[PDB]
Amino acid sequence: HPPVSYNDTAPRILFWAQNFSVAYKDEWKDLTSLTFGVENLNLTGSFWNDSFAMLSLTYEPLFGATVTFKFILASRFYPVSARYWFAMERLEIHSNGSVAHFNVSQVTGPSIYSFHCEYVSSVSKKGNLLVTNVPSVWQMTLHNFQIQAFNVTGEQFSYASDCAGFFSPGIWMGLLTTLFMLFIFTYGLHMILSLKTMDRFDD
Amino acid sequence: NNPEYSSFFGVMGASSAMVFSAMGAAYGTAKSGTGIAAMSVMRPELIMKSIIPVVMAGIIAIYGLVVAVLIANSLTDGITLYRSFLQLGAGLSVGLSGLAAGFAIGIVGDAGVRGTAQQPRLFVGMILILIFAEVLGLYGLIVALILSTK
Amino acid sequence: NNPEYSSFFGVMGASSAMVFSAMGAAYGTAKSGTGIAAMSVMRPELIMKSIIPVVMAGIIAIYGLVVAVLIANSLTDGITLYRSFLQLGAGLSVGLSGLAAGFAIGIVGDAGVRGTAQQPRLFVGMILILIFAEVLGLYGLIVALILSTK
Amino acid sequence: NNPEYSSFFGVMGASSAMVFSAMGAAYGTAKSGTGIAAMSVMRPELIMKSIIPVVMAGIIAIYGLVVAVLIANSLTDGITLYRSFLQLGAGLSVGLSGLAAGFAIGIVGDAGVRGTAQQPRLFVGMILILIFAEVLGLYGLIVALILSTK
Amino acid sequence: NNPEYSSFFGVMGASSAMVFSAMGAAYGTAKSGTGIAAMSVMRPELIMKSIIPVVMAGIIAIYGLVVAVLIANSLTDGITLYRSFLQLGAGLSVGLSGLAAGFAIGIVGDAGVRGTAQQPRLFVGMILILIFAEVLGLYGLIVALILSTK
Amino acid sequence: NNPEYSSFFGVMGASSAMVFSAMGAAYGTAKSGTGIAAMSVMRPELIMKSIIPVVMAGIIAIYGLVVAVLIANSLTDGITLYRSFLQLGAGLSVGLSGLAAGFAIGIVGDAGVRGTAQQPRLFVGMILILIFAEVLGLYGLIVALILSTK
Amino acid sequence: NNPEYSSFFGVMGASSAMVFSAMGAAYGTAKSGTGIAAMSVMRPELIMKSIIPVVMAGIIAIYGLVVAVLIANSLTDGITLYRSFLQLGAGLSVGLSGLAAGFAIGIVGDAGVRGTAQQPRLFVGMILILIFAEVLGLYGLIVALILSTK
Amino acid sequence: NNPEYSSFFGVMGASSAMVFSAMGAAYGTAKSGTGIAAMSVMRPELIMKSIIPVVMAGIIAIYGLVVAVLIANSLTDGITLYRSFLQLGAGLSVGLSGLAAGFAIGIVGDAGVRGTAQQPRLFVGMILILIFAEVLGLYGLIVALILSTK
Amino acid sequence: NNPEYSSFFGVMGASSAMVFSAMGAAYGTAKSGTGIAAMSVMRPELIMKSIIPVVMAGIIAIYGLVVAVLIANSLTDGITLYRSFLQLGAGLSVGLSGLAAGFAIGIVGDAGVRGTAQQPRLFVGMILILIFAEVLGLYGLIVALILSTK
Amino acid sequence: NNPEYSSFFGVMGASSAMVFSAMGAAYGTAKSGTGIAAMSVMRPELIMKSIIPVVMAGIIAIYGLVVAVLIANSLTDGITLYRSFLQLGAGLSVGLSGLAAGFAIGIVGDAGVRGTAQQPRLFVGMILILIFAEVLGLYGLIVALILSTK
Amino acid sequence: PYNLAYKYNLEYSVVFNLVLWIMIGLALAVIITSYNIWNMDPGYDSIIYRMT
Amino acid sequence: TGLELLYLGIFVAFWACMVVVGICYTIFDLGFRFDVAWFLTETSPFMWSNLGIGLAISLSVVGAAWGIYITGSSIIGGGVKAPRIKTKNLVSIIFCEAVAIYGIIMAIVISNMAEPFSATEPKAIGHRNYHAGYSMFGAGLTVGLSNLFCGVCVGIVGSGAALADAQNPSLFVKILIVEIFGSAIGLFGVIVAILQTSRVKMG
Ligand SMILES: *[C@@H]1O[C@H](CO)[C@@H](O[C@@H]2O[C@H](CO)[C@@H](O[C@@H]3O[C@H](CO)[C@@H](O)[C@H](O)[C@H]3NC(C)=O)[C@H](O)[C@H]2NC(C)=O)[C@H](O)[C@H]1NC(C)=O
Ligand SMILES: *[C@@H]1O[C@H](CO)[C@@H](O[C@@H]2O[C@H](CO)[C@@H](O)[C@H](O)[C@H]2NC(C)=O)[C@H](O)[C@H]1NC(C)=O
Ligand SMILES: *[C@@H]1O[C@H](CO)[C@@H](O[C@@H]2O[C@H](CO)[C@@H](O)[C@H](O)[C@H]2NC(C)=O)[C@H](O)[C@H]1NC(C)=O
Ligand SMILES: *[C@@H]1O[C@H](CO)[C@@H](O[C@@H]2O[C@H](CO)[C@@H](O)[C@H](O)[C@H]2NC(C)=O)[C@H](O)[C@H]1NC(C)=O
Ligand SMILES: *[C@@H]1O[C@H](CO)[C@@H](O)[C@H](O)[C@H]1NC(C)=O
Ligand SMILES: *[C@@H]1O[C@H](CO)[C@@H](O)[C@H](O)[C@H]1NC(C)=O
Ligand SMILES: *[C@@H]1O[C@H](CO)[C@@H](O)[C@H](O)[C@H]1NC(C)=O
Repeated sequence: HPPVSYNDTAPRILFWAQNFSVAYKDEWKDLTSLTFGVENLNLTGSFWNDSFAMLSLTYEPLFGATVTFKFILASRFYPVSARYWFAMERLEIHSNGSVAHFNVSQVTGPSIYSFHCEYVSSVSKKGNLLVTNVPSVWQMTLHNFQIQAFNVTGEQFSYASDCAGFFSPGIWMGLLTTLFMLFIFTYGLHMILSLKTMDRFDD
Repeated sequence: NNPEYSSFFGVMGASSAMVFSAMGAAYGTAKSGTGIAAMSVMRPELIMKSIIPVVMAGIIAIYGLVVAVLIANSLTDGITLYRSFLQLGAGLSVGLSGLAAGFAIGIVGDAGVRGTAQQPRLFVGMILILIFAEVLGLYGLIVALILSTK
Repeated sequence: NNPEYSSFFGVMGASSAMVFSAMGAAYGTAKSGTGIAAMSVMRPELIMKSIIPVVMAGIIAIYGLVVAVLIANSLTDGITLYRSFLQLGAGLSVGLSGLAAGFAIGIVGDAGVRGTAQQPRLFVGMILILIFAEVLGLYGLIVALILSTK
Repeated sequence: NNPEYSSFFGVMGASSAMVFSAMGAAYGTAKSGTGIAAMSVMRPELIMKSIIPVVMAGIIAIYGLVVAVLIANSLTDGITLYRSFLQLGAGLSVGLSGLAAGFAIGIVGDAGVRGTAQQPRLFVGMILILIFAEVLGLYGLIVALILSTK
Repeated sequence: NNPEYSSFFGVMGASSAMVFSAMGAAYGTAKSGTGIAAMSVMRPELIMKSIIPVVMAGIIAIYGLVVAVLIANSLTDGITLYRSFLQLGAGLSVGLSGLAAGFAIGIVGDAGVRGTAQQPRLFVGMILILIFAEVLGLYGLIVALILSTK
Repeated sequence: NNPEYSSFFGVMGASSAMVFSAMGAAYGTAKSGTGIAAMSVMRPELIMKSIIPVVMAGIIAIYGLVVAVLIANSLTDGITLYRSFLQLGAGLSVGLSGLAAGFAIGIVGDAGVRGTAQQPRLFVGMILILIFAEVLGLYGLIVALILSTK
Repeated sequence: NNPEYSSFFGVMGASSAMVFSAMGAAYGTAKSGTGIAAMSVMRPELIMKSIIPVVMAGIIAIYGLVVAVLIANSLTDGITLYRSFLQLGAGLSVGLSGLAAGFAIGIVGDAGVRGTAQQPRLFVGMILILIFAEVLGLYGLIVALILSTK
Repeated sequence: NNPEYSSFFGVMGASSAMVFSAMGAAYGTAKSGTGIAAMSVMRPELIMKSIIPVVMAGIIAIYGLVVAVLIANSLTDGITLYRSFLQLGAGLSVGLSGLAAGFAIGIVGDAGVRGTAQQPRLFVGMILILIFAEVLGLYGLIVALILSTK
Repeated sequence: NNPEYSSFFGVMGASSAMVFSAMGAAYGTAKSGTGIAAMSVMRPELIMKSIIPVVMAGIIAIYGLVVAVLIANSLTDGITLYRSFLQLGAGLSVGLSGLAAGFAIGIVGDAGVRGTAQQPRLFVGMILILIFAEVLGLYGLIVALILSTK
Repeated sequence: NNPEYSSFFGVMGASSAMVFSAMGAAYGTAKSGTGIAAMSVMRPELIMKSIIPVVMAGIIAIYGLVVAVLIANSLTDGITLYRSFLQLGAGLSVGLSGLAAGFAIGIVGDAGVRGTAQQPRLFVGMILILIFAEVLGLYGLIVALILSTK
Repeated sequence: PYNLAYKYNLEYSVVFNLVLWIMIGLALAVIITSYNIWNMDPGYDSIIYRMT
Repeated sequence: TGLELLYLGIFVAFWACMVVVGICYTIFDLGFRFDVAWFLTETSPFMWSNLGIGLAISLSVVGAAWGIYITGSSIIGGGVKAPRIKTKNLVSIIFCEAVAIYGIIMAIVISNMAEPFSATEPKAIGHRNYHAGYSMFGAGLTVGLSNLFCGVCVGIVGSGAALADAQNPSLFVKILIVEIFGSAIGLFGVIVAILQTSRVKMG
């Protein structure tokens, strides 16, 4: 299962996904079979440049006509760490004299290391890649997404940074609140549990 | 829109309003009972005389109940984080003020019963200090109301 | 539409409302029995005048039972997060309130049993204190039945 | 379909339930044996009938075991979270309730056996007291049944 | 398909299943020994009738050994999370129930052995208490057995 | 192929296979020197009879040496991860079994040496139970064998 | 081709032995000193004959020195994580084994020094048990040697 | 190529060595000082002799200083992980060895000062013991003298 | 070209250089007080003769002051990680060395001040001890200097 | 522009700076008042002459306030990280120094009040000790000041 | 093959925190209860007090 | 030591694990996931703000309760044989409750500036909001702890004064000075809290 890779001399953009599907009017059709090994992909409009990578995949006539996908990504110096940080920001769909857009939310990391994700789509129960309303008619999913763009040294993937993390913001909030309540409870429990009763009665 | 975690915090606040405050009251009552024992054998006529601390513990419980009911009626599915944390703050503050007041009343009630067991004139004095305990609970409750608006 | 882990909080409540409540009873009937052990010798005929704290402990156990059963009866596979948080909060609050009430009833029972042993007229007054501890039990139940529907 | 980590909660529930029941029963038997030995130093004619409390402790252990089998019988390789989780809750509740009831039964038995060494009349009453402990463990049993069907 | 790091839980299950039984046996042996030292300091001719407690304590060891043998026998390389989780749960249950049995046996054996130093009639009664302790340990094995096949 | 990190766990087992074993034996001696210190002075005619506990506590060192050399020689840079967890399990489990045996032998040897000064007939009895104090340790060792080669 | 942190684990061992073994040695000598204070105060003829425990304590320190110098010389830049793990394990094993040996040597030295101060015949016996403790320390060393050349 | 945090470990070693040496020397000097203060009330004529112990403590501090300055003859910008890690290990080892020394010298001087107080003949033998503790610290220095230079 | 959070560590160094050192000074003075008044009750004329440990504690504080001033003066917005780590190390070392020196000085001062009230000839010897505990702090200063110039 | 989380460090620096100094002043005043109240019964006619330590304890609160006022004044919603770290460092340094000064002043005044009750001539000496505590706190202030204006 | 990632599953934080806190709760419960059981008083009252 | 062993064990284990994970992260070159920025930003300021609001009276009431009971036990114990001191020693409890009064007025002051927003990404929440939340949380913590320790101090000194006053009835006029010097810090905390929360402009 080979990945798709741009060939500006030594390869520069590498993208891979274990599964990939797109649907127009709520009609699922698998597209991984037609890519990731099909050398006839129209990988023409794609463009590379130091601190910029426009990846474009134009598809031959299906779903009605030829349809183009466009995944943008760029890195930038950050003074706060003295590093180079990258993100892929916009998904653009091009169709019959028409265009559709999508933000990107969490796909980011150091430019030295590749990025990985398990589910990236615009469908509930996974959660990602949504723009301000305009519901449109476009479903777009990749399973086992992985990418690298800016400092590849060959036909290989570097260390993979994963979007999972040992914690999430809501978890941290709940944990801190529960910790405060627990500290207060154990203080009260200590005070009540030290109570003792008398031994003998008067007279 | 809002996250799904949001409903958590607010509900937890209600639980505090019926845990911590209640626990304080419990301690108070227990301690007072011990005092009555030490006073029952020698000065038997003043058993009912010492009904005053135990009720003054139960009032703390009452306060908790009030706020709990309120935070059981302002809870709705579509709550923003702002409201959730307001309610959590109210619940925490009222529960802890109840707890501290409960500890104070318990100790003061032991000392009061023991003191009156040997000196009738001390009676009024103990009552005075007991008031300064109970009022502390009210202070907690105050901010609860201030946190049902802002 | 809703995550599966939503079940978590809910059934944890269906456990906790039972668990802690039982712990309270385990202090109400135990330490009171230790007191009745001393009572039995000097006046063995006052066992009916000292069977109160154990019945109180059983009552609080029944309270835990009924809240736990009612909350468990509202279980479903597609439960919303909101309902799950509601059930957890109710269960935890009733459980810890029951624990505190059990502690108080146990301590006061152990004191008052031997207090009545030495001094008969304490007996009636002793009942008074127990009732107030029992009130705390009621209050816990109330909150759960305010959190079951709303 | 279902995730790859479902059985964990069910198995840990069964383990927790049985282990907590075992701990409670061990404590209860220990205390009852201590009291039995301390009393029997003087009057052998009663020992044959003083054994009743430790028997009841064993009954609590029995509860745990039976419940365990249920959590072990509804396990398959592909459980959804919901079922195994209800099993976790049932196990935790039964184990903790059994532990508390065993603690109370043991301390009651030791104290009562100590008391009966010199007043033969208490024995009947002692039986009733222990009953009001055993039923608390049995309450846990009922909860298990519910969470063993839904 | 199957995670490569699944054998860890099974290994831990076996290790716990024998280690906690070993701890229980060591405790029981130590307690019975310190009891019988003082017992036999005075009364010499009963140095052999009082060996039942240590033998009964060794049953915890044999339970741990047999569960270790069986849990290791069914181990393999390609363990799905199902069987490994079951294995860990069963080992943990048997180990901790064995620990509880060890505690009970040790305490009861000490008290009873020191008691029987003076009154031979208690001796036969002692065994009855110990029998219940053994029965508790048996339950701790039984649950594990089913979890080693389900 | 397999991650080098797994070799970590293997080495860790080897460490255990010494350290804990040694600790067990050490505590044995750490009590024995006390006993014989306060035994020869009243009774110097049997100094050479209180050294059996020393060897009973020292054979644990031999057990640790055996399992340590086995684990050390089995280690290589091509070990599969499952095997490294296997070895870790064996090492930890024998280490804790040896620690428990050390605790038991230390206490029982203290009791025996203390009791021997007052009653010679006690001697043989202690030796009997001493065998049991060793046997539990050995039980752990056999598990290690079934856990290492397989 | 190799990580850069590979050396870290190694140097941890390079401290570990030379700390922990050394610590044990110090402890032993300390106790020996106070023993002398309790011995020569009355009977001073055993001053020169009671110096053995101090050198017996320092032997573990010289052992630690040997292992430390070996591990220091066995550390280069082109190391692989496997041998680094081996060195860390050997260091920890020697360190903790020496700590245990020092504890045992110190305790027995103090006790037997008092005992021989009082009573001469115990003297020979003392040395025997002390040697056993020292042997335990040596045993740890052997393990590390294997781990340093595997 | 070299990382940006290499110097941190080296600097922390350089600090920790001096800190732990200082703590050890402080303990030793303090204990010996209170010992000789308690001693001097009886025999002023021995005072100038009894100051020998604390002198030894000072020497240990000197060792620490030397190793610290050695680390400050190699620190520079582009240090690889190697040299910094070696500095860390050396500093930590010397520091904790110094702490062990200080503990030993403190206790030994404490006992031996009073020991020579009651009988001056002990004096010379006492310093003999102390010298052993001193060489312990020296050993630590030697280890650092191989690593910091490497 | 440098991160700004590199400055963090440096400022922390300053704090330690005045914080831990300061604590040591405080403790010393306190201990001296509990001697000094305790000595003046019988021999007031000696008061002015027993202030020396307090001035030495003053010098201990002054060391930390000067090193902190130098460290703070070195600070600047554009510091590389090198200088920041150096500052941190110097501050930590001097602060904790001063703490240890102050602790020793405090105990020594109390013991000596109490002692000298009975044997005047102690005086000179006491001062010797004090200097041997002052130089400790001095050594801290030395290493800090070597880190500041570099 | 600066990052978003700049002000957290400065805020917490100011908070700690006031809080720890208030802790120290509270401890000092509480202890001094304890001493005064204890002493007043014997020699009331010297009360005005002995309140000096409380007056000196107030200066710690003054130092805390002045640093807090400066540090809050310098704050702004958009400071750089260098400044905020200077803020945090200064706050920590002054707070810890104030705490140490409070400890010293409290204990010294406690001893000194009784000492002066015993003998008037102690007084002037006590004053000197007080100064050598007060200046310690003062030193901390100036260090923080250089950090705040940097 | 091409140095791919581990295919770590999302919701890792949830399951990890769940396992950790349940395990900590059970371990602390068993530790504290066993500590209570081990420390218990026989009596040192008649059977145990008397000697000779 | 009866049960504090558990607390010491938890404390030591927690800090040892913290050191271990810290060094493990550092030497593994994995410090880019230890993003303090993520923790400080993705946690909504409302949680900090309401934690501060609660604490500001939590600690004040705790200190007041401690003071009242510690003085009350002594006054009533001494009054059993000296009824003349029963009413004279009300001033200690007055000063003890003054800290609660100060705490609640501070809660009223802080409670203002609580305007809800609708931002969801840190760039939208903004520097002013983050500064306001952090500053008012810090002010709440400061006033709470200062009032707590002021309450404990005045309770102790009042206990000493009440115990001493039963003996010689001409001593009460020369021991209130320490009481006032105690109340000073309780006021100092309030004014520092105001100085901190002066410039909050949440919105
Ligand atoms: C996701 O994709 C969006 C569409 O490309 C990006 O652009 C944002 O679109 C919003 C909707 O048009 C803008 O909001 C409105 O802008 C108009 C401009 O004329 C203002 O009058 C309105 O007040 C304003 N309404 C608001 C803010 O509610 C956003 O301003 C615009 N943002 C930018 C930076 O151009 C989104 O930015 C992009 N990312 C995110 C995080 O939303
Ligand atoms: C990518 O995902 C799609 C959709 O789930 C998979 O296609 C499905 O395959 C299953 C199993 O045979 C069928 O029942 C569905 O009807 C298929 N759906 C569609 C839309 O084709 C597809 O197999 C996945 N690709 C791979 C290589 O596994
Ligand atoms: C690859 O895709 C690009 C982008 O759509 C195609 O370019 C278009 O080509 C058609 C046919 O000549 C023109 O009418 C359009 O104007 C072109 N579009 C743009 C944006 O330049 C290109 O032809 C495709 N290549 C193949 C081989 O199909
Ligand atoms: C968008 O352009 C596409 C490509 O031509 C059109 O898609 C199909 O067009 C055919 C022929 O007219 C119709 O029968 C289909 O119903 C269209 N949809 C699909 C899913 O195949 C589509 O009509 C264009 N949309 C416009 C002009 O609004
Ligand atoms: C890209 O170019 C490299 C170098 O010529 C070649 O090995 C590789 O197969 C090419 N990949 C694709 C997908 O065309
Ligand atoms: C290409 O990179 C250069 C150099 O940084 C930059 O100036 C230019 O804007 C980039 N191209 C585009 C289309 O942004
Ligand atoms: C990428 O690799 C190149 C070539 O070694 C190097 O110059 C650069 O610093 C690396 N990092 C980034 C972020 O480009």
